[PDB]
Amino acid sequence: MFLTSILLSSLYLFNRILAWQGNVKHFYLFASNLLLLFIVVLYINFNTFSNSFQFNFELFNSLNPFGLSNSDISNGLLFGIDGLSLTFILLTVLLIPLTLLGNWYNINFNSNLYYTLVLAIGLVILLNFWALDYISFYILFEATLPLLFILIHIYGSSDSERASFYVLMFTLSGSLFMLLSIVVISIVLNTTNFINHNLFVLSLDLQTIIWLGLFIAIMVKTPLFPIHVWLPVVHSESPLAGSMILAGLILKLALYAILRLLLPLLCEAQILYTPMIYIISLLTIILTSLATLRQIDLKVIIAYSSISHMGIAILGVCSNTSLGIYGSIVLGVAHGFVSPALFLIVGGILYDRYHIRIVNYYKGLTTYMPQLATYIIILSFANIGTPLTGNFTGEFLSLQGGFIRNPIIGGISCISVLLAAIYQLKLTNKLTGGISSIYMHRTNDVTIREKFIMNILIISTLIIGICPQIMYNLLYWTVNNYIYII
Amino acid sequence: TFFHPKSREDILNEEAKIVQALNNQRELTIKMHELKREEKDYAHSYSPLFSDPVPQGGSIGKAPGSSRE
Amino acid sequence: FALRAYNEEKELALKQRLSQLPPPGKAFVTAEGEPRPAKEAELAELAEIAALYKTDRVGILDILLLGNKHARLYRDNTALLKDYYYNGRRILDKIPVKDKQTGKVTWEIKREGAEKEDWVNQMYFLYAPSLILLLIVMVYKSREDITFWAKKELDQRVLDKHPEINDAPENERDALIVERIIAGDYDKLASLQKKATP
Amino acid sequence: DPIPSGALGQKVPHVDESHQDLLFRTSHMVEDLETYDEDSPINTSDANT
Amino acid sequence: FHPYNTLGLATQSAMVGLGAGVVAAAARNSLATGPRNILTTFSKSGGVVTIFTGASIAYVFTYCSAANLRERKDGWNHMWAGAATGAVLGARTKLVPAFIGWTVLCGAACGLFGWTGARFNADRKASLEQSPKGFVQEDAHQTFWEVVHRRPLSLTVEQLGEGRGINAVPIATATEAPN
Amino acid sequence: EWLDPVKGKFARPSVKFLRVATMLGFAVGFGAAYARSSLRFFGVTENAREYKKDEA
Amino acid sequence: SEHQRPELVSFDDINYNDHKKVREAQESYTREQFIRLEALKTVRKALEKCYEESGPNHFEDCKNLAEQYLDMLPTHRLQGYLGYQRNDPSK
Amino acid sequence: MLILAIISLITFVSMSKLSDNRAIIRLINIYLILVLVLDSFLYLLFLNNQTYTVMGELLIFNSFTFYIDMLIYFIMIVISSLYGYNLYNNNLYKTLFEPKKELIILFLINILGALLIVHSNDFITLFVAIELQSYSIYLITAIYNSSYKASKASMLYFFMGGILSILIAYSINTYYSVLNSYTLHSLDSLIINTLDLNLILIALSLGLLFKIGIAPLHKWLISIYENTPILITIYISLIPKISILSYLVLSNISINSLVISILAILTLLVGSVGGLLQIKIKRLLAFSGLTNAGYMMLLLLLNNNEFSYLYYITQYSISHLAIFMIIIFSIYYINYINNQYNPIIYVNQLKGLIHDNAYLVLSMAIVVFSFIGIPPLLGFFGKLNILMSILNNGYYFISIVLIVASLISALYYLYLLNVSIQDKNNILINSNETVSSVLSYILSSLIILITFGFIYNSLIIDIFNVYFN
Ligand SMILES: CCCCCCCCCCCCCCCCCC(=O)OC[C@H](COP(=O)(O)OCCN)OC(=O)CCCCCCCCCCCCCCCCC
Ligand SMILES: CCCCCCCCCCCCCCCCCC(=O)OC[C@H](COP(=O)(O)OCCN)OC(=O)CCCCCCCCCCCCCCCCC
Ligand SMILES: CCCCCCCCCCCC(=O)OC[C@H](COP(=O)(O)OCC[N+](C)(C)C)OC(=O)CCCCCCCCCCC
Ligand SMILES: CCCCCCCCCCCC(=O)OC[C@H](COP(=O)(O)OCC[N+](C)(C)C)OC(=O)CCCCCCCCCCC
Ligand SMILES: CCCCCCCCCCCCO[C@H]1O[C@H](CO)[C@@H](O[C@H]2O[C@@H](CO)[C@H](O)[C@H](O)[C@@H]2O)[C@H](O)[C@H]1O
Repeated sequence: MFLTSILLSSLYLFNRILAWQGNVKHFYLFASNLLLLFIVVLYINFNTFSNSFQFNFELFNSLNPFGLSNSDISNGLLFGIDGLSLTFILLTVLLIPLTLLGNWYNINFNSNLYYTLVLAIGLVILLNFWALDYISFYILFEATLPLLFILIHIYGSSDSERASFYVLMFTLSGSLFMLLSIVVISIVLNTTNFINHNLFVLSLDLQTIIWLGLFIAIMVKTPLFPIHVWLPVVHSESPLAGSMILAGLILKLALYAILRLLLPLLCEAQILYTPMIYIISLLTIILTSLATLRQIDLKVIIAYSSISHMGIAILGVCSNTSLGIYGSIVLGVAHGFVSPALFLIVGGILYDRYHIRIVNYYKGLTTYMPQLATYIIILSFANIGTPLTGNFTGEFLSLQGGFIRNPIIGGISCISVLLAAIYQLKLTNKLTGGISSIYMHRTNDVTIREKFIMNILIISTLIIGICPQIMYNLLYWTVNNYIYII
Repeated sequence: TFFHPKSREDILNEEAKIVQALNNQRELTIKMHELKREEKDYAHSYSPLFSDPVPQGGSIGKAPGSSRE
Repeated sequence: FALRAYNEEKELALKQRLSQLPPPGKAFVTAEGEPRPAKEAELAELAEIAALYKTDRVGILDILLLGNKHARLYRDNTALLKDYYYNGRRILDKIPVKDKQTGKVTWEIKREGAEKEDWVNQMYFLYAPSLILLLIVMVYKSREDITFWAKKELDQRVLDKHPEINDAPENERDALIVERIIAGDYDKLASLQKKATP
Repeated sequence: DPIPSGALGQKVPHVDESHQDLLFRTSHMVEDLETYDEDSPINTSDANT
Repeated sequence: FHPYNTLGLATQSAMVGLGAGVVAAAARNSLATGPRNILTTFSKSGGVVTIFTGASIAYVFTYCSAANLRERKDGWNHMWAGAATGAVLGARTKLVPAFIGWTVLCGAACGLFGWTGARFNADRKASLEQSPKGFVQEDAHQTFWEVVHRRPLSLTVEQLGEGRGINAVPIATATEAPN
Repeated sequence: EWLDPVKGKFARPSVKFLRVATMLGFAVGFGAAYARSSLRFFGVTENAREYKKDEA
Repeated sequence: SEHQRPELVSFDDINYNDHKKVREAQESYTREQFIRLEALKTVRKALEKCYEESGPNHFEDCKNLAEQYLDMLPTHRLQGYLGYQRNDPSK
Repeated sequence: MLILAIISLITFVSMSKLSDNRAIIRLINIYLILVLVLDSFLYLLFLNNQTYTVMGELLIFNSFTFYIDMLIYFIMIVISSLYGYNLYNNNLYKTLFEPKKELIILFLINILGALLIVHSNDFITLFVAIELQSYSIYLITAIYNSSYKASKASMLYFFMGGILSILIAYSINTYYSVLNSYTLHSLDSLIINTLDLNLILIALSLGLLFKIGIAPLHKWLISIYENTPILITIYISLIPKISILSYLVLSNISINSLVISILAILTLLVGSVGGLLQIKIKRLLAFSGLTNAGYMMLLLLLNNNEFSYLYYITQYSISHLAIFMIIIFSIYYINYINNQYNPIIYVNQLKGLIHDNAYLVLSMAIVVFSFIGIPPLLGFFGKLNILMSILNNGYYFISIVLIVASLISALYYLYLLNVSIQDKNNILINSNETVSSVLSYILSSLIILITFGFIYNSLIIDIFNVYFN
C-alpha cells in the first residue's frame, strides 16, 4: 500500500463530508476520539522497564525531508516519549474532544474556523511532549500564539483585543529569553537533544546564566509572581476552549519544561538558586490568593486559583526529592481535570444563559439550578484540595518535599490549604446561597452534554485521588533521574 | 497477554543508534566550523590561473633596476 | 444509515417548495411572538417539512461519488429544515410525529424519547470505552511497578547467597528471608561506587 | 461602536473627503499625521489645463 | 584593582558635557521653527546644557566613587551611576514618583550595561569564537566555555557548599560496612 | 496570454513580439551552450570526448 | 513471571560516549536504590509486628529494630544518579 | 543577459507605442525566467568556495554574489509581473496601475548597478556602480511626473544621495592618499593593525549606509517611500538595501566597530519605536525595513556572517514582497480611493478584510508572524541565526536590544492584523470580476515558502557546508 493513498482517502472523505454537510465538528470529534484510542494503544505497547525513549521518529532530515530518516547523520527534529511525556499526552487527548464539545452549540459565526483552531492548538500541544530537542520544543512552544491570538480576537468577549495582545506579548517576551539560553546551549554543546544532554557538564558560571533565561520564560508561562497579570485577563476574555486548553495544558508545559530542560542540565544552578525560586513561588501563592478575595468577575477567580496551584507545584518539583516530582506532576494532572470543569461552569453555562460574569447578579442557583449547585460544590472542594482528589495528593506531596528542602518556606506555604478555601468558598457560598436573584430569570438546568463533561473530569480526579499509585508505572524512573544528591 | 512491548535490548540499541548519529552531526558541525575560518590559498581565494600575486607594472618605460624581491 | 438513498427530483422540488414559505425565524412568531398567529394548514405544512429533517436522504456511497452541484443543493436545502425544525421545537414546544398509519404529521408534546443528539453516537461508543480501556490498562500495568520486582530480586539474591533456606518449610521462608535481609546488605550500590573508595 | 484606534490604543482620524478641503491646508502637523493629500482628485481637478 | 581619580575624571566629564550642551544648543537653534538668532541658543534651549552636564558629572562621579568605596571594578558601579543619572533627569519633571522611577529604571539599564561588560562593542578574545571550547582533553581545569563529561567533587563542594544533600563523599560509601 | 490575457479576451500575440521573442531566446540558448561547453573545458563536467579531441 | 535479572554497570568503567552503557548504569544505580528501599520497608514491617505483638514490652523487644530503622531512613532512600554521573570523587 | 536585455529593449521600445508596454514587460519577465533556469548550473564553478577575479581585478565572483544575483532576478521577475499582468480588467485598475514606457529600462539598469556593486572588487567599480544604481533610482522616483509628491521625493533623494556619494568618494580618495591602492585585497592583519584606517573605512560604511536609511537619517527615505507610488516603493525599498548591505558584508571592513554598534542600536530603537503611532501603511513598512536593516547591520561586525545574512535577506525580501502584494490586492475591497497612485494609505481602510477575502488575511497573518519571528515560519530561523552569530562573537547588550526591538515591533506589525480581523458592516457577498491568475499564484507561492520552507533547512545547510566552505 501507499501511505499517500491512505491519507488521500482521509482527505477525500473530509472533503465530501465538508461539501454535503457544511460542517467539520463531527469529523474532528471522530479524529479526536481516534487519537485517544491510538495513544492508548501506544500505552499498551509501552515498556515501563526502560528509561530510554521509545517510538522515536525523526523529521525533516536532509535526505528524506517529507518522510522519516533512517540515516547515520541526524540533523533534523527529533521525537519520542518517556513515561513523563506519555502522562500529559493522555491528559491532552482526554481533554481535546471535551474542549470541542463544550462549544458544540454556542458558536454560530465562522464555526469551522473555530474548530480548526482548537484542534490545531491541541495537536501542537500534544506534539510538544514528544519533542526530544530544544529547537523542536521551542517551535512548538511558540506555535500556539498566532492561533490563540486569532481565536481570542474573533470569538472573544468584550475586551478580547487587549487579551489577545497580552497573551502574545507576554509569552513572546519570556520565550525570547528562552531562545537566548537555547542558542547559547547550541553554540556551546553544538547539539540539542533530550537524550544525552545531562552528560555534558558545563561550567557553573555558565549554568548561572543559562538558568536565568530559562527561568524568565517559565515565570511568564507558569505564571509566577510578579508576571502573573496576563493570566486573569486572557482567561476572562477568551472563548471556553481557549480557557480550558490554557489552564489544562499550556500551564503544564512550563512544568514539563523545567523537568526536561532545566533539571537534567543546569543541576548545580538549580541547587544554588532554589531559594530564590521558593521566594517567588511563595509570593505567588499568598498574594494571588489574597488578590482573589477581592475580585468581582467569576472567571478571573478561577484563573487566580490556577496560579496558586502551579506555584505549589513549583515548590515540589524544585525541591530535589522524589515525592516532590510525583506530587508536582499529579498536581498538573488533577489541575487539568478540575480547572476546565470550573471554566466550563462559569464560561459555558452561566455566561451562555445570562451573558454576564459579575458575582453581584448571581445568587440562589440552588433553587432552580440544583444540579449545577452540586457540581459547583464538588469541584470547589476538589479545587481547594479535599482528600480523595488529586489536587490534595499533589498538594501534600509537594509540601512534603518543599518542607524537606527548606522547612520554613515549606511550612509557611501550608497556608495555601487555607487561602484556597477562602477565595473559593466565599464564592461558592454566594452562588449556592440565598434567595434567587431578582436580576436573573430562570433557565434550564444543566444539559446532558455538560453533565457528561463534568462527570468525566470528576471521575478522573477521584480515581487518582483514591489510587494515585497507578501513575507510578510511568514515573518511577522520572522521580529519580532528576535528583542531584551525592 | 496483549502487552507486546519492544524488549529492553532493542530499545537501548535504537536509542544508541540515534545518539551516535547525533554525535556524528556534532563532529561534522565542529569540523566545518573549523574548516571555514581556516586560512586558504591565494588561488582558492582570488585567482586560480594567475596565482602569482606579485604585481608587474607598466612597460612603456621599464627601468632596469625597478624589480625587487 | 442507508447506502444509496439519495434522490434528485425530491430535493430540486423541495428547494422552491421551501422558498414559497416565509423565513424560519419569522414563521412561528408572525412578527408578534404568538404561536396561534400562524394558520393551521401553514402549521401542518411546516411540521411535515420539519419531520423530513431526520430522514435518510443520503448514504455513504452517495456522498463519496456524486458531484458538488448536487451536494450543494442538499446542504443549502437541509439547513432550512434544520432551522425550521428547531425554531418550532423551541417556540411551540412541540415536535412533529407522524404516527404509524395516518399519513399526516403534526406538532406534538411527547418528548420522553425519540430525540437524540448528534454527538452521542461518537462519544458514548468511541471515547468513553477508550477511557475505560485506559483505566484497565493503567491498573494492569501497575503490576509492573518496581516495588514488586525489587522485592522479588531481594528474595532471590538472598536465596543465592544462602541456598539452605529452600529446604525449609514453605511458610517459613518469608521470615527467614526477613532475618537474612535485616542481617546484612544485598544491595550493590557501593560496588558501583568504585572510584569513591580511596 | 466603531471609533478608529491605533497600534498603541491612541485616537486615529478617520479619513474621508471631508478634510481635503482648503481649510485644512497651511497647518503644521508632521508628515505622519497630516492627512492633506496634494494629489487627490478633489484638489488636482484643475491641474495644468 | 587600581583606584580611580574622581575629581580629575569629573572635571573632564563636566567640560565634555558642557561642550555637548553647546553643540546641541546650536543644532536646536538651527533646526527650530520660529524667528531666532544667536541669542536664543542658551535662552530658549530646553535645558540641554544642564541635562548633559549634570548627567556626565553625576554618572562619572558616582561610578568612580562607588568603584573606590566598593574597591572593585564591576557592574554594580554602573548601576549606581545610572541611578544618579536617572535622579538628575527625573528631577526636571517636578514629581516624586517619576523621579524615583527615572532613577530605578535608568539604574537597572546601566546596571545591565555593566553586567554585560560596560561596552556596546565586544572583547573579541573573551568571546566564544576566539577562545578554547569543546571537550577538555585530560583532567585540565575547566574554563568557561569548555565542556566536561565528569567534574571533580571537591570543586563542587567549594562552589556550592555542603549540606542540602550535597556532601564531600557519597552516602552509601560513607555508610558502607567496613567489611 | 492564455493565463491572463492583455485585454479581456484571448488573442494570440502579434508576430512582432514573436520575432523578438525568438531572437532573445536564441541568445539565451547560445549563452547557455557557450557555458556548458566552457565548463567541460574547465573540468567541472564530464569531458572525455573533449579531452581526446584537444589531444588530437 | 519471567523475572528479568539485568546486568550491573557503573559509570567509572564506561566511556560516556557509548550511550547504551550509560543507560545501563543509570538503570542499575536506580534499581539498587529501590532494593535498599525494599529492605527498609521490610524492617518497617517487622517493627510494626514487634510492636503489635509486644505492647508495653516493645521498648525492649523492638529496640534494635527501631534503631536500625532510624539509622537506615536517612541513607536508604532515592538520591539519584546524576550526582555521581557528574562528579568524580577521586579529585 | 541583462545587457542584451537593456540593449534590445531600447530599440524595441522606441519602435513600439504606448499600447505594447505591458506585453514588453511580460516578455522580459519570461526572458529573465529563462536565464534563471538555463544558466543556473554555473553554481558548480564555486565548489569549495573557489573565488574568481574578472576583468583584471575589478570584479569578484563567489557563491555569495551568485546567490544574490539569483535573488535579484527572482525579485525582478515578480516586480515585473506586477506591471505586466493587470489584476482586474476594469477601467479603475487600468488608470491605477499602468506602466510607463521607460520604466522597465530603468529597472534593468538598476539591476545592473546593483550587481556591479556586489560583484565589485575595486572601489572604482563601486563608485561607477553606485552612481548607476543611484541615478537610475532618481529617475524611477520621478518618472511619475504627474504627481506632486513624487516630484518632491526625487528632488530630495537626488540631493541627499549626492551628498553621500561625495562622502564615499572622499573616503576612497583618502584610502588612496594613504596607501596608493583602490583594492581592499591589499589589506590584511598586518596592514589593519599597523595603520590608522578606522576613520577612513567607517566613513565608507556610513556613506553607503545612510543611502539605505540607517539612523538618524531615516526620515528622508521614509518620506520618500511614503510619497512615491506603491509599485515603485516595493522596488526602491528593497534592491538598494540588498546591494549595499551585500557589499559591506562581503568586504569585512568593520569587524568590531563601536560607531556601528551605536548606530545599529539606534536603528532598532527608532525603527521599533517611531513606527508605533503611524497610521499610514507605507511609513509603517518603512520603519519595519529600518529595524530589519538594524538586524542586518549587526552582522557587519562578525567576519563569519554569510549564512545568517543570506537566510535573512531572502526571507526579508520574500515577506516584503508578499505584504506589499496583499496590500495591493486589498484595494478592490475598500470603500475610498485616496489617489491614482496610492489608492490605499491608512491602515484603518483594511478594516473588515476578513469578511471580504479571508484567505488574504491568512496570508497576511503568516507574513506578519514571519516578520515578528514566530516559528515555524522562516523569520524565526532567520533571527535565530543572527542571535547565534552575535552571541558567538561577543555582543550581549545588543542581543537584548534585539529581543526588545522584536517585541516592540510586534505592535506595529499586529496593527494590520488586528484591524483586518475586526468586524465590518456592508460586507461583500458576490463579485463577477476576478483577480488575475498569475499574481495570485505568485502571492501563494511566496506564502507557501514562508510557511513550509523550514522543511528544507537541513538541505540548505548541507549545500552551504559544501559550496561556502
Ligand atoms: C564644541 C566643543 C566640543 C567639546 C569636545 C567634546 C564634545 C563631545 C560632544 C558629544 C556629542 C554631542 C552631540 C549632541 C547630539 C546632537 C544634538 C541633538 O539635538 O540631536 C538631536 C537632533 C535635533 O533634535 P532637536 O532639535 O533638539 O528636537 C528634539 C525633539 N525630539 O536631531 C538629530 O537627528 C541628530 C541626532 C544626532 C545623533 C548622533 C548619534 C548618537 C548615537 C545614539 C547613541 C545610542 C547608544 C545608546 C543605546 C542604549 C540602548 C538602551
Ligand atoms: C560628505 C560631505 C562633504 C563634507 C566632508 C567633511 C569632511 C569629512 C570628515 C571625515 C569623514 C566623516 C566621518 C563621519 C563620522 C564617523 C567617523 C568614524 O566613525 O570613525 C571612527 C573610528 C573609530 O571607530 P571604530 O573603528 O568603530 O572602533 C575602534 C576604536 N578604536 O576612527 C576614529 O577613531 C576617529 C578618530 C578620532 C579623532 C577624530 C577627530 C576629531 C578632531 C576634532 C577636534 C575638534 C577640536 C575640539 C572642538 C572644537 C570646537 C570649538
Ligand atoms: C464523594 C464523591 C461524590 C459523592 C456523590 C455526591 C453527589 C450525589 C448527588 C447529590 C444531589 C443533591 O444533593 O441534591 C442537590 C441539592 C438539592 O437539594 P434537595 O434536597 O434535593 O431539595 C431541592 C430543594 N432546592 C431545589 C431548593 C435545593 O442541591 C443543593 O441544595 C446543594 C447541596 C449539594 C449537596 C451535595 C451532596 C453531598 C456531596 C458532597 C461530596 C463532595
Ligand atoms: C537561489 C534562488 C533564491 C531565490 C529565492 C527562492 C529560495 C530558493 C532557496 C534555494 C537555495 C539553494 O538551493 O542554495 C543553497 C544556498 C547555497 O547554495 P548555492 O551555491 O547557491 O547553489 C544553489 C543552486 N541552485 C540555484 C541551482 C539551486 O545556501 C543558502 O545559504 C541559501 C539560504 C536560503 C534560505 C531560503 C530558504 C527558502 C526555502 C526554499 C524552498 C524551495
Ligand atoms: C539571559 C541569558 C542570555 C543572556 C546573554 C548572555 C549569555 C552569554 C554568557 C556571557 C559570558 C561572559 O563570560 C566572560 O566572562 C568570563 C568570566 O565569567 C570569562 O571567563 C574567563 O574568565 C577568567 C577570569 O577573568 C578565568 O580565567 C576563567 O577561567 C575564564 O577563562 C570569559 O572571558 C568570558 O566568557
